[PDB]
Amino acid sequence: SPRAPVWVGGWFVVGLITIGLLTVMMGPAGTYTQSGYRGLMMGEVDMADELADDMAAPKNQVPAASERFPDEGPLAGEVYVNVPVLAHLSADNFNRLMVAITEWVSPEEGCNYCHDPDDLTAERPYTKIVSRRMLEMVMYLNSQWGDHVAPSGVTCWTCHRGNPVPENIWFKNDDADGGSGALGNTFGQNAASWDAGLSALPNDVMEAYLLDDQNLRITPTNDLPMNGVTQIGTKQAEWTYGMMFHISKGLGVNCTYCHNSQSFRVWEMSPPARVTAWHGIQMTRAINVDFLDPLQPEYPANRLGPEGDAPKANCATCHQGAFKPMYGENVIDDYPSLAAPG
Amino acid sequence: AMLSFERKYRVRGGSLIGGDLFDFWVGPFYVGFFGVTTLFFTFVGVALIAYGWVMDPSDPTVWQLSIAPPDLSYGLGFAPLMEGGLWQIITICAVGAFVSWALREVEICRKLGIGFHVPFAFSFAIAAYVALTVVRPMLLGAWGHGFPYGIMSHLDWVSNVGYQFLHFHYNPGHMLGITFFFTTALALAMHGGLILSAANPGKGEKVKGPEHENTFFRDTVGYSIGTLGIHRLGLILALSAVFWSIVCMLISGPVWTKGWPEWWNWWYELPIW
Amino acid sequence: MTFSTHKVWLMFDPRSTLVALAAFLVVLALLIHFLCLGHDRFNWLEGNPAATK
Amino acid sequence: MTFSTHKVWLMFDPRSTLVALAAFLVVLALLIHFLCLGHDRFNWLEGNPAATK
Amino acid sequence: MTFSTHKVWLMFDPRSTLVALAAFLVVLALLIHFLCLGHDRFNWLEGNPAATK
Amino acid sequence: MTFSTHKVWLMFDPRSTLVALAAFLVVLALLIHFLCLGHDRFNWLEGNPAATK
Amino acid sequence: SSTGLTEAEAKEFHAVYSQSAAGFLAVCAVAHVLAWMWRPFWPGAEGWV
Amino acid sequence: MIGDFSSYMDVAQIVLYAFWIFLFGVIFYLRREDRREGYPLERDTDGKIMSIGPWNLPAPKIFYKPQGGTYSAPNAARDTRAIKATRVGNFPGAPLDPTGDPLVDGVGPAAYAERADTPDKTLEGRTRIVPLRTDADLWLAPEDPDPRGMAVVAGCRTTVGAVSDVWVDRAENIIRYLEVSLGKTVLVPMPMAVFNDLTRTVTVKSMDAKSFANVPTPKSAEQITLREEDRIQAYYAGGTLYANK
Amino acid sequence: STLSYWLGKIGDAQIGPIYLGATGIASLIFGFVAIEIIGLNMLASVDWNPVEFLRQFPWLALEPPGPEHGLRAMPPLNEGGWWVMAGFFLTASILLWWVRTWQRAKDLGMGTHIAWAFASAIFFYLVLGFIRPVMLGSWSEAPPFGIFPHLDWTAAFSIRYGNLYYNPFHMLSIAFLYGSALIFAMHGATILSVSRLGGDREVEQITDRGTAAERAALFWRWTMGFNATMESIHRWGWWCAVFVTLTAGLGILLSGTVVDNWYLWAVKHGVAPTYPDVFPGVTDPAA
Ligand code: BCL
Ligand code: BCL
Ligand code: BCL
Ligand code: BCL
Ligand SMILES: CC[C@H]1c2cc3[nH]c4c(c3C)C(=O)[C@H](C(=O)OC)c4c3nc(cc4[nH]c(cc(n2)[C@@H]1C)c(C(C)=O)c4C)[C@@H](C)[C@@H]3CCC(=O)OC/C=C(/C)CCC[C@H](C)CCC[C@H](C)CCCC(C)C
Ligand SMILES: CC[C@H]1c2cc3[nH]c4c(c3C)C(=O)[C@H](C(=O)OC)c4c3nc(cc4[nH]c(cc(n2)[C@@H]1C)c(C(C)=O)c4C)[C@@H](C)[C@@H]3CCC(=O)OC/C=C(\C)CCC[C@H](C)CCC[C@H](C)CCCC(C)C
Ligand SMILES: CC(C)=CCC/C(C)=C\CC/C(C)=C/CC/C(C)=C/CC/C(C)=C/CC/C(C)=C/CC/C(C)=C\CC/C(C)=C/CC1=C(C)C(=O)c2ccccc2C1=O
Ligand SMILES: COC(C)(C)C/C=C/C(C)=C/C=C/C(C)=C/C=C/C(C)=C/C=C\C=C(C)\C=C\C=C(C)\C=C\C=C(C)\C=C\CC(C)(C)OC
Ligand code: HEC
Ligand code: HEC
Ligand SMILES: CCCCCCCCCCCCCCCCCC
Ligand SMILES: CCCCCCCCCCCCCCCCCC
Ligand SMILES: [Fe+3]
Ligand SMILES: [Mg+2]
Ligand SMILES: [Mg+2]
Ligand SMILES: [Mg+2]
Ligand SMILES: [Mg+2]
Repeated sequence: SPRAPVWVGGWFVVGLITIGLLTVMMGPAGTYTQSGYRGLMMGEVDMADELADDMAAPKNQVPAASERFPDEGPLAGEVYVNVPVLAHLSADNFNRLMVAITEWVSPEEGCNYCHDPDDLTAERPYTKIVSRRMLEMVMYLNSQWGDHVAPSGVTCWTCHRGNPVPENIWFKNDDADGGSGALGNTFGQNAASWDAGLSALPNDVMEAYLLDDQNLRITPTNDLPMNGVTQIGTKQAEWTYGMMFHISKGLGVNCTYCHNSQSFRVWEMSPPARVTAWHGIQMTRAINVDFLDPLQPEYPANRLGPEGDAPKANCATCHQGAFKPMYGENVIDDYPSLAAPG
Repeated sequence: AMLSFERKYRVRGGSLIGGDLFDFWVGPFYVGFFGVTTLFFTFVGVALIAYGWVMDPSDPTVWQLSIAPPDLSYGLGFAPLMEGGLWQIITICAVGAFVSWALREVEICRKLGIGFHVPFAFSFAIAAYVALTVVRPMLLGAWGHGFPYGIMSHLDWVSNVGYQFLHFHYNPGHMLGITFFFTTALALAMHGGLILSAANPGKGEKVKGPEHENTFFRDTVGYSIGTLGIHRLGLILALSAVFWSIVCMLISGPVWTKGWPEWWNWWYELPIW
Repeated sequence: MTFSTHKVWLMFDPRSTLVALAAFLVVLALLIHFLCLGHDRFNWLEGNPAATK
Repeated sequence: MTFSTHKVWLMFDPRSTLVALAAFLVVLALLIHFLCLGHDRFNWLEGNPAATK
Repeated sequence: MTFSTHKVWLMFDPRSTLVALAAFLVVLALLIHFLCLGHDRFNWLEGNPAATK
Repeated sequence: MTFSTHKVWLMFDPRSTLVALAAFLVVLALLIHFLCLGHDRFNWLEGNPAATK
Repeated sequence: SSTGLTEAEAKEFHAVYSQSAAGFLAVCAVAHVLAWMWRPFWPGAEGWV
Repeated sequence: MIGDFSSYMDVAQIVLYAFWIFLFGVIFYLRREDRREGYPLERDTDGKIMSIGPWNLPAPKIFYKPQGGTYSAPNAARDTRAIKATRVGNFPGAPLDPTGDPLVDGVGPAAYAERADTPDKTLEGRTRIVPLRTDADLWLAPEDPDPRGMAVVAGCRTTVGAVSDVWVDRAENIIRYLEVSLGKTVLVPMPMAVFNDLTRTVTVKSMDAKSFANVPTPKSAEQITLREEDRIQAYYAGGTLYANK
Repeated sequence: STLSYWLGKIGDAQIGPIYLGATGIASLIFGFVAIEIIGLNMLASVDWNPVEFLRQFPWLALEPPGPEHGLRAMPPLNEGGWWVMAGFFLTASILLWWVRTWQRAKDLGMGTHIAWAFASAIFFYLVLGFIRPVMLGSWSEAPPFGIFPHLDWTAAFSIRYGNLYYNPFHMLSIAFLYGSALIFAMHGATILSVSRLGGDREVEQITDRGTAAERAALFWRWTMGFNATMESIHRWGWWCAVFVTLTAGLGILLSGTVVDNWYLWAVKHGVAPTYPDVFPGVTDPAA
C-alpha cells in the first residue's frame, strides 16, 4: 500500500487540542505564597481546592464548647473519689471536661469507653489509666511547652480528633525490614514507604530523633574539614532528609517553609518557623520519652507495635497535615483546667 | 572575504524583510535587520545589568550580582524598576535578542543555501528560556516565578524551586531530561572519538572510511547508526533533553503542587496491585 | 532430547549449543546457590541452627 | 498444536522455535518458583508453618 | 570432556577456549574467596572465633 | 603450562601473553595488598596490635 | 516448505517433539501432585488456617 | 583545618585554578585546530593575506588518504577562481552581485569547491555512488516506495520529467541522487527532493523549469566524481535563492 | 546480522555482528556476576515476591556498608559485603570493556579516541565508588545500586557538603554538560543543514574540503565571528564531553577531603550571593 505523507498541519491542530487536553487534565495551577525574598522562591505551593477541603475537613473543625462554669464551688476532689489529676476542678467544670473529652476521644463509644458501665469510680479499663496520663501530658504540654503550642494550646482533640486512636502514630520497626538470609538488607530504607514521602529514603527515622536525641545537624559549620570532625555523612544525610520528609508531610509544607536551600544550615536565612519546629522536635521527643512510651505496660497486645512497643506521637499526630494543628484554632482558652497541672 | 574560500559565498540575498539596506558584514559577522535588533536588545540588556550591578547596595562581585524578579504580590503586573521592573525589562530584551539571533541565523542559512536546522534547534533553547521566564510565570500568575538574572543567584532559585517539591529528582520529566542530557554527552563523546579515530588513524595507517566507522560500532555495541543517522540522533537527543526539561518545569507548580516522590503512587498502587 | 536422538546435532550446532548450555547451567547453579545463601536454614556459611522457627 | 499437527514445523523453524520455547519455559519456571518463594506458606526454604493465616 | 575425548579441539578452538576458561575460573575463584570473606566464620583475615553461632 | 611444554608460543603470542600476564599480576597484587590493608591485623601501615579479636 | 523441511522430516520432528512434550507434561503433573500433597494451594473460605 | 594553605587560600581553589590553566590551554589548542582550513585570512578589499602568528597556525598535518595520496592541513592552497560577481566600491563587507546566471557560474549558494576530480571509492576500491541499474547486489527495501517512475515537479508546479534511476551509496546503503530524465538526464540530490507516494510525484522546490535545463551533468552516466557531485549539490542548493525569484 | 526497518529510518538497519573477543567475554562474565548479585539482593529485599519486585523496583537497591564498617576490605555480606562484591565485579567488567574498546580501535587501524573518552567516564565512576571512599576511609560514601536510591544519594551528597551548587567543579561540570548538549545540537543541525551538500560524509570532507564544509564553517563564522573545521568540531565535542566527567571526578574528590562545606567555601571566596535579611530575628535555638 502507498505511504501517505504526514499531514503536518492536521497533526499540528491535533497537537493543539492535546495541549487543551493536558490543561483540562492536569491542573487549574497551584496557588503560591511568598515567605522569603524575591527570586529565591521560598514559599508554599498549594492547590486551592485541596487546601480549602482540608480546612473544611471534619477533623479540622474543633467541636463547640459549652459556656464555662464559674470556678467557685465544690471541688471535684471532695465530690469524687479517684480524681488524682483533676481534684482542683469544680465538679461542674469536671463534668464539662468529661463531656468535652468524650466528644474529643470517643464520641461514638460514649462515656463507657474509659469507664466501667456500672461504676465510674472503678479504674477497670486500661483506657481510664491511659486517659489519666493523657490529661497529665496535655497539662504538661500547655504549661511547659508554650514556646511551641502557644497560643493555640493542645487538648484531646489536637491528636485524637474524635477517635480513640490518633491518625498518625508510629512504632519502632514500623516499616517491615526486607531481606532473606544473607541477601536483601534494606537498611531501613529502599522501599516505597509513606514515612519518607514514598521515597527510597530512611523510613524509620522517628526513633533516632523523636525518641532518641541523635544529631540532625549534618552540615558542617566550617568550609574546610577539621581534624577531629567527621568528613563523611552522606548516608547520615539521608536520615536527616527522611526526617525532614516526615516533618514536611506532617505539616503539609515544603522545605522552604523553614529553610533556604542555599544553605539548610544557616538559621539567619531561615524563616522563624524553623525555631518553632526546633521546639516541636524537643517537645515531641519529651512526649514520647516521658508519657507515651512508659505507657506500654498499660496497653493490650492489640495496641502495641511489631516490636512490642507503645504507640508514639510525631509531628503529624498533632498537625495532621497542616502548618498548625486545626490551622491555628484556639482550643485551650475554653478549658483552663487543661492548661496547667493542679 | 576573510577565509581563503569565503569570497565566492558573500552575495546578496537571505533577508527576511526583503531589502538590501542591512545586507553587509562587519568583520566576520553578518549584519542583518535582525543583527541590528540583536545588538539593540543586547546592549540595552547588558547596560541594564550593569546598572543593577552598580546600584546594588551590598557591593556584589561578578558572581554575587543578581537582578531578581518582582515579588509574587505584583502578579503579572508592573514592578518598580528597582523592585523587579529591571528584571522584567531585561527579560523582554533577552527574549527579543534571542528571537533576533534565531532570525539572523535563518537569514544566514538562506544566504548560504542550507537548511534551517540550526535556527530550529536554537528555537528549543529559546522555548526553554521562555517557558522558564514568561510562560510558567503566567501559568502561575506572577513574574516573580522567573529566575533572577545572576550567575550564582539563579542557582539558588533552582535549588529552592527544586526543594519546593521536597525531592526534585523524582520528577518523571526531570528523569527523562537528565537521561537525555547524559545520553547526549555519551553520544557526543562516541561520535567525536569515532570521527577523530577515522581522521587520525595513527602512524602507518590510512584515513579510515565509512566501512571502518560502521564496523567499530557494530563490533562494540552491535549496531551502527551511520554517518547521517548519528547527527540526526544527536540533534534528537539534545532537543528531547530540552523538551523534557520544559515539560518537567511546566508540570512543577502548574500541575504538581506536592512532593515529587509521592507521584509514583500511580505505579506503587497501580490498580493491578 | 533422549539417549537415542543423535540427529538433534544435525539441527543444533554442537559448539554453540554446548556453550549456551554451559552458560545456562552455570547461571542456574549460581542462582540456586545464592537462593540457599539467602535463607537462614540453608546458608551453609552462616551456620545458623537447622531448626529456624 | 496436537499430536496430528505434524505440519506446524513447515511454518515454524524447529531450531528457533525450540530455543524460544526453552527460553519461555525457563523464564516461566523461574517466575513461578519465585512466586512460591515470595509467599510465607509456599516458601519451602523459609519453612514457615503451613497455617500462615 | 574426558581423558580420551581428544577430538574436542577439532570443534572448540583451543586458544579461545583456554582464555574463556581462565576468565571463568578467575571470576569463580574471586567470587568464592569474597563469599568466604563475607562470612564471620570464614573470613581468615578478620580472624573471628570459629564458634560463630 | 609446564617446564617442558615449550609449544605454548606456537598458539599464544609471547608478547601479548606477557603484557596480559603483567597486567593481571599487577592488578591481583594490588587487590591482595588492599585486602591486607582493609583488615586490622594485616594493615602494616596502621600498626594495630596483632591480637585483634 | 517455507522453513525448508520435507513433510517426512516434519513428521519425525513432530513425533520426537510430542514424545518430549508429553514426558515433560507428565513430569509436571506428577510434580504438581507432589506439591499439593506437600501443601495444598487453593485456600478455603477461612484462608490458611 | 585540613585543606588549607592560608586563612584564605585552600586546596580546592588551587585545583580550580590549575583546571583553569588546563582548560585555557585546551581551548588554545582547539582554536589552533580550527585554523587548519581557511587560514591565513585575506582582506575583503584587495585579497591581501593577513599575517597570522606561528603560535596560532599549527604546523601542517598529513592525511594519508585511503585510496592513496597525502592531504596536508594547512596546505597553502587558496581558492582564487574568478568569482562572476561585482559590487559598487570595494567597501569591506559589501556583498556581491552576480553578473550573469549565478547558478551556472557558481556564485554564492551555487558556489562549489574544487574537490578531487576522481570518483569516491570504497574500502575494496569500487565506486561508492553508482546507479542502481549497474549493481545487482543492491535493491530497494520493499517497505519503502520506489522513487523510479515517479513524476518530477519543480518549484513552479511544473512536471519537468520522471525519475529513471536512483544512485545509491555502496558504502552506506543510502540513496544519494535521483537520476531524472527531463521531458536530458539530471541528478537530483535526495535531501533536496520530497516524495509523495499517493500521487507518485517528487517535488524539487529549489528548481524551476529553466534551472533544470542548466543542471551540470557528470561526464559518465554511471560514474560521478567528487567535484561533479559537489557542483551538482551546490547548484541545487543555490536554486533555493536564485531559482524561484 | 539481522535487519531493522525502524532503526533503518533514523540510521542504518543492520544490527550485528558484534565482536566480543577475550576481554569482551571476561567483561561479560564479571558484569554478569555483578548484575546477578545486585538483582538477587533486590529480589531478596522484597522477600522474593516478583509482584512486590515489580511494584518496588525503582525503590530497590543493593546498599553500601554503613559507616560503622569504615573501609573494611570485605564487610559482612548482608551489611555491605554484597555491595562491595558487586562494585568490584562491575569495576573489573568496566575496565575489561575499556581494554576491549581500546583493542577494537587498534585492530581496525583506528585511533583510540573513544577509549580515552570512556576513560574519563571510568575516572568519574571510580571516584564515585572506590577512590573517594578510600581517601575518606568509608564505603558508606559510595552510591547504592538502585534507581531511586542513587538519586537519594545524589541529593544527600549535595546536602551533606553544603549545596553542591557552590562547588566550582560542579559548576564547571554543569557548564560542560550544557555545552555538550549545545555543541551536539549545533553539530547535528549544521551537518543536517549541509546534508544536501554531502556534509554527513565528514571524514571525506576532512581530507578533501567540499562546499559543505566551507558553508558549515561560514555559517558559524557569520553567526558568532569564529568557526571550526570539519575535524576540529569533533575535537571540540570530544573535549567537552571528556571535561564533564573529568570535572565531575575532580569535584567529587574535593568534597569532604579538602572542602567540607561548599556554600561556606563560596562565602569565603566571595561567590555566594547575599540576600536582604527578610527574617530579622531568627537565631539558632541550640546556641
Ligand atoms: C503435548 C503433546 C502435543 C499436544 C497434544 C494436544 C492434545 C490432545 C490437545 C491439544 C490441544 C491444544 N494444544 Mg497441544 N499439544 C502439543 C503441543 C502444544 C504447544 C506447544 C508450542 O508445545 C501449544 C501452544 C499447544 C496448544 C494447544 C492449545 C492451543 C490447544 C487447546 C488448548 C487447551 O486445550 O489448553 C489450553 C492451553 C494451555 C493450558 C496452555 C497450552 C500449552 C499446553 C502444552 C497445552 C497442552 C494441552 C493438552 C491437553 C496436552 C495433552 C497432552 C497429553 C499427552 C494428553 N499444544 C504437543 C505436540 N494438544 C487441545 C485442542 O486442540 O483442543 C480441542 C487438545 O485436545
Ligand atoms: C580433569 C581431566 C579431564 C577430565 C576427566 C574426566 C573423567 C575421568 C570423567 C570426566 C567426566 C566429566 N567431565 Mg571431565 N575432564 C576434563 C575436562 C572437563 C571440562 C573442561 C572444559 O575442562 C568439563 C566441562 C568437563 C566435564 C565433565 C562432566 C561433563 C563429566 C561428568 C560431570 C561431573 O562429574 O560433574 C561435576 C562437573 C563439574 C562441576 C564441571 C566440570 C569440572 C571438572 C573439570 C569436571 C571433572 C569431573 C571428573 C569426574 C573429575 C575427574 C578427574 C580426575 C583426575 C579423574 N570435564 C579433563 C580433560 N572428566 C566424567 C564422565 O563423563 O562420566 C560419565 C568422568 O568419568
Ligand atoms: C613456573 C614454571 C613453569 C611451570 C611449571 C610447572 C610444573 C612442574 C607443573 C606445572 C603444573 C601446572 N601449571 Mg605450570 N608452569 C609454568 C607456568 C604456568 C602458567 C603461566 C601462564 O605462567 C599457568 C597458568 C600454569 C598452570 C599450571 C596448571 C594448569 C598446572 C597445575 C598447577 C596448579 O596447581 O594449578 C593452579 C594454577 C594457578 C594458581 C595459576 C598457575 C600459576 C603458576 C605458574 C602455577 C605453577 C605451579 C607449579 C607447581 C610451579 C612450580 C615451579 C617449580 C620451580 C617446580 N603454569 C611455568 C612455565 N607447571 C603442574 C601440572 O601440570 O600437573 C600435572 C605441574 O606439575
Ligand atoms: C541425560 C541423558 C540424555 C537424555 C535422556 C533422556 C531419557 C531416557 C528421557 C529423556 C526425556 C526428556 N529429555 Mg532428555 N536426555 C538428554 C538430554 C536432554 C536435554 C539437554 C539439552 O541436555 C534436554 C533439554 C532434555 C529434555 C528432555 C525432556 C524434554 C524429556 C522429558 C522431560 C523431563 O524429563 O522432565 C524434567 C526435565 C527437565 C527439568 C529438563 C532437563 C532434562 C534432563 C536433563 C534430561 C534427563 C532426564 C532423564 C529422565 C534422566 C536420564 C539420565 C540418567 C542419569 C542416566 N534431555 C541426554 C542426552 N531424556 C524423557 C522423555 O522424552 O519422555 C518420553 C525420557 O524418558
Ligand atoms: C564522556 C562521558 C560520558 C560517557 C562516555 C562513554 N561511556 C562509554 C563510552 C564512552 C565514550 C564507551 O566507549 C562505552 C560504550 O561502549 O558505550 C556504548 C561506554 C559505556 N557507557 C555506559 C553507560 C553509561 N555511560 C554514562 C555516562 C557517560 N559515558 C558520560 C556522560 C552513564 C550514566 C549517565 O550514568 C551510563 C550508565 C555503558 C553502556 C558502556 C560501558 C559498558 C560496560 O562497562 O560493560 C561491562 C559491564 C557490564 C555489566 C557487562 C554486561 C553484563 C550483562 C549481564 C550482559 C548480558 C550477558 C548475556 C550472556 C548476553 C546474552 C544473553 C542471551 C539470552 C542472548
Ligand atoms: C536546545 C539544545 C541546546 C541548545 C541549542 C543551541 N543553542 C544555540 C544554538 C543551538 C543549536 C545556536 O545556533 C546558538 C549559537 O549561536 O550558538 C553558538 C545558541 C546559543 N546558545 C547559547 C547559550 C546557551 N545554550 C544553552 C543550552 C542549549 N542550547 C541547549 C542545551 C545554555 C544553557 C543550558 O545554559 C546556554 C547559556 C549562546 C552561546 C547562543 C545564543 C547567543 C545569543 O542568543 O546571542 C544573542 C544574545 C546575546 C548576545 C546576549 C543577550 C543578553 C540579554 C539582553 C541580557 C541577559 C539576559 C540573560 C537571561 C541573563 C542571564 C543571567 C544568569 C542566568 C547567567
Ligand atoms: C548596525 C551595527 C550596530 C553594526 C555593528 C555590527 C556588529 C558589531 C556585529 C555584527 C552583528 C552581530 C549581531 C554580531 C554578534 C555579536 C556577538 C555578541 C558575538 C558573539 C556571539 C556568540 C554566540 C559567541 C560565541 C559564544 C560561545 C562561547 C559559544 C559556544 C561555542 C562552543 C562551545 C564551541 C565552538 C565550536 C564551534 C566553533 C562550532 C561551530 C561549528 C559547528 C557546530 C559544526 O558543526 C561545523 C561543521 C563543519 C565545519 C565547521 C563547523 C563549525 O565551525
Ligand atoms: C533476580 O534478578 C535477575 C536474576 C533477574 C537479574 C536482574 C538484575 C537486575 C534487574 C539488576 C538491576 C540493577 C540496577 C537497577 C542497578 C542500578 C545501579 C545504579 C543506578 C548505580 C548507580 C551508581 C553506582 C556507582 C557509581 C557505584 C560505584 C561503585 C564502585 C566503583 C565500586 C568499586 C569497588 C571495588 C573496586 C572493590 C574492590 C575490591 C576490594 C579491593 C575492596 O577488595 C579488597
Ligand atoms: C476516657 C477518655 C474517658 C471518658 C470517655 C470519660 N471519662 Fe470520666 N474519667 C476519665 C479519667 C482519666 C478520670 C480520672 C480523673 C482524674 O483526675 O484522674 C475520670 C473520672 C471521672 C469521674 C470520677 C469518678 C470517681 O472518681 O469516683 C466521673 C464521675 C466521670 N469521670 C464522669 C464521666 C462522664 C459523665 C463521662 C461522659 C461525658 C465520662 N466520665 C467519660 C476519663 C474518661
Ligand atoms: C519546619 C517545620 C521545617 C521544615 C518544613 C523543614 N525543616 Fe529541616 N530543619 C528544621 C529544624 C527545626 C532543623 C534543626 C534540627 C536540629 O536538630 O538542629 C532543621 C535542620 C535541617 C537540616 C540540617 C541542618 C544542619 O545544621 O545540618 C537539613 C539538612 C534540613 N533541615 C533539611 C530539610 C529539608 C530537605 C526539608 C524539606 C523536605 C526541610 N528541612 C524542611 C525544620 C524544618
Ligand atoms: C501601578 C499602580 C499600583 C499597582 C496596582 C496593581 C498592579 C497589578 C495589577 C494590575 C496588572 C496585572 C495584570 C497585567 C496583565 C498583563 C497581560 C499582558
Ligand atoms: C598549560 C596546559 C596546556 C594543555 C594542552 C592540552 C593539549 C591537548 C591536545 C589533545 C590532542 C593531542 C593530539 C591527538 C591527535 C590524535 C592522536 C591519535
Ligand atoms: Fe559529525
Ligand atoms: Mg524497618
Ligand atoms: Mg516508618
Ligand atoms: Mg501545603
Ligand atoms: Mg592544614
